[PDB]
Amino acid sequence: TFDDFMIIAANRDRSENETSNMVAFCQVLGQLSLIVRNIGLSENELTLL
Amino acid sequence: TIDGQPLSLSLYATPADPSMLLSAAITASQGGGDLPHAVMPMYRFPVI
Repeated sequence: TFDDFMIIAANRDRSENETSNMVAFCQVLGQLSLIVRNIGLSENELTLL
Repeated sequence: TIDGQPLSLSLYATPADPSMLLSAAITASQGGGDLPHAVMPMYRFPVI
């Protein structure tokens, strides 16, 4: 979740699977930012869904 | 005709018109902030 992504962040002493899940979270966030800006969703349209 | 060409000409119908493109500036609403809890200071009114 975004909880337990906060805990993987601000460590700088994290394992390889831990930072792998971290990079996975960040790139699913990137896929989200693309999936919203490429079609155009002005948040009254998006938070409804 | 004698060559096989028609006498009554064929139909040339009207193609589709160019449409007008539409967009919309949809709007949202965040409410006002709830006013916090007031704290009594130690200084008088001009200082604070």
